[PDB]
This record gives sequence, structure tokens and C-alpha cells, in this order.
Amino acid sequence: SMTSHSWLCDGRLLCLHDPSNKNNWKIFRECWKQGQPVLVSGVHKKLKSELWKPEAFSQEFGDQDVDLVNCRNCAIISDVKVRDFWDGFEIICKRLRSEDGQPMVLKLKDWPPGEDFRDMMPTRFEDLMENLPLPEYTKRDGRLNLASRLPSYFVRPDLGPKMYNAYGLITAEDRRVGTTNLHLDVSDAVNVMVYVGIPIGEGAHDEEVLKTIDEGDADEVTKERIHDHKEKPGALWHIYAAKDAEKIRELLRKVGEEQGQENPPDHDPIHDQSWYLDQTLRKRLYEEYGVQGWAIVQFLGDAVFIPAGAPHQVHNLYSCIKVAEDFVSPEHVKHCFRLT
Ligand SMILES: CN1C(=S)S[C@@H](NO)C1(C)C
Ligand SMILES: [Cl-]
Ligand SMILES: [Cl-]
Ligand SMILES: [Cl-]
Ligand SMILES: [Cl-]
Ligand SMILES: [Mn+2]
Repeated sequence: SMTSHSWLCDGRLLCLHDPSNKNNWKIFRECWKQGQPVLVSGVHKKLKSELWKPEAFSQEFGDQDVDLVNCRNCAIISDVKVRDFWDGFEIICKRLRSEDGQPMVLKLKDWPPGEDFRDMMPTRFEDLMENLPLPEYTKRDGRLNLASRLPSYFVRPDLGPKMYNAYGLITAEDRRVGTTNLHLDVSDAVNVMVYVGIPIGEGAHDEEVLKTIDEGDADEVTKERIHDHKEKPGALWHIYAAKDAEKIRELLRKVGEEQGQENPPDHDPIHDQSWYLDQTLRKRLYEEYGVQGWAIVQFLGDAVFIPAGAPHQVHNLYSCIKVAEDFVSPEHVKHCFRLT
């Protein structure tokens, strides 16, 4: 039967099933006030699927100049054409190669650039903004979005949305690498998975994806979405409560020291955006500091709600197109205040 919601992470994560249900706020606001992330499924079914394809981005915008990042070593690939990224998104035989002659796992940096999404892609902008879930929180002018209503004593988010485009991580070695390293934002955010590209050529990399989800600490109900319903998994997230941010900083200062980094005792390893918590580091966080997080698999059309101040990291399983919008909920406005 169709139901309003279900639970993941063994009851610790709300999963809303109908993105446009006018009663979602009633269930949402109880979990959100406690500092929890929330998942909303089915957003892909609300969108115009032809506007979110890698081949369309390449055809319409392919002559723009951009920088890429090599996800394996953080090397920057400067001043290439954006088609050089899009044409290898699913076809592995078309990817830019490293010296070792392997196809690279690439992230497209800052594209569209700064606040230019709405100017560059007005039709995509409309399709996304009109179908965001929890619209009183997430729309630019929603009644529960304080972004447009706050004085300069608060850090205000940039005008969005922002697009996040990157290939999937492939190998056993890749399991310890991030697509986006551990960091935090002083605003709330909603992150929507609008396209998942399962590649071809080196296409059969399905079994390393299962070992990554399993070692990533995903719950048994999350594993049933693949095996029983054949949904497409895009990315593995780990999210931590805002109240645990300082304990994470203490762990990363101890590890930086053990690895012979030479860091002042007060430096901020979360703001530096230099760490990915692999299986070894997640277990140490739990055992040595008492900190548990949420392991979330974001499938096609899942919207991940990330609370202000909550540390988080992202590991692409397959090639992903994500679009995210920032907002300022009244529950979490304390995180962007500039005093005490
Ligand atoms: C989030 N979620 C479950 S858990 S099962 C899956 N149906 O395949 C649905 C209802 C979308
Ligand atoms: Cl909070
Ligand atoms: Cl457009
Ligand atoms: Cl709402
Ligand atoms: Cl990063
Ligand atoms: Mn973020």
C-alpha cells in the first residue's frame, strides 16, 4: 500500500514518501527540531526528465571553460571545455586519463559558477524550484525561510540553487576517498538527486558498490531498496549532529598529529575540508569519542535535508547530478548568528 512515511537508520531517519503531500510539515517539524536529517523520496517523478540528462548539458553548454578535480589525488585540471567532462559521464572509453593511463574519476568544480544557475538555465531553475518538497521551508520566499528576512547580524546564504556533478568512485582503493570531504554549512540545505548514470565499457562494477554500502554501515531496510525494488543508488552520505562537531574536531587533530601534520592546537579540520572519514575513522569516532552518525544512501529522486551546523561528507557510487538549495529555518537560525 502507499503510505505517508517510513523509517531508515533503524528508526533514527524519517523517510517521507510523497514530495507534494500538503501534510508533510506535521511529521517533518518534530524530527527537524531535534537536529536530525530527513529524506524525501520520489522528486524525480515530479521533474521533466529531458531537462536533467548529461547529453543535453553537453549540447547546450559544451563550449564553456571550466576546472575539474581528480577525486583520487585532489589535482586540479585547469581551463578545459565542459564537454570534456560531460562526454565521459557514462562512457568510460571517453574519460580524460591520468599518467598511469587509467580513466580519471572527475568532479566538475563550481558549474554553473557562483549564483549564475538561474541566468544560465531559467527552465531548469523553474522545474526544480516548483517541485522542491517542504516548500514553506525551501522556497526563496517561503514563510518558514528566514533567509530574505534577517539583518546583517546573521550570515545569509548565496542565491541558489548550486549544481554538484561528479563521476562514481570505482575501486577498492577508491572506498577511502570522498567526492565531497567532511565540512559543515551555517545554513540549512536540501540536496536533490536529479540523475544517476550507470556507466558502460568497464560496466559490471556493481559488486564493489554493494561492498561500499555494506562497509559504509547502511541499514538492512536501505539494502532492500536495491535487491527488492531495483532503485538506482547515486551516493553514500555520512551526516553527524551539529552538537558533535567539536568531538569530531578533537579526533581529526589527534589523527593529523599521529600522521605528522604540524598544526596549531586550535586549527579547524572541519572548516579545512581536507578529511574523509573512512571505515577505520568512523569506528574510532564511535569507540573513542562516543559519536554515532547517519549513513544515508541517496537514490535517484531522493531529497536529503541537511541541518545547519551538521558535519557531512558525500561518496558517489555512480555518476551523479545533484541540485541543492540553501534556506534558513527558524529551528536552526542560531547557527548563522555572528555574536556569542
Ligand atoms: C523510501 N522507500 C522505501 S524504504 S521502499 C521504496 N519503494 O521502492 C520507497 C517507498 C520509495
Ligand atoms: Cl541545532
Ligand atoms: Cl534551461
Ligand atoms: Cl512545508
Ligand atoms: Cl571537497
Ligand atoms: Mn554541504
